Amino acid sequence: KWKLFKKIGIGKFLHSAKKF
Repeated sequence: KWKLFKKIGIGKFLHSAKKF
């Protein structure tokens, strides 16, 4: 239960936001 849960798959997630 830490702030890492908000980055378990979001940091590299926004990387796809570039194709959109």
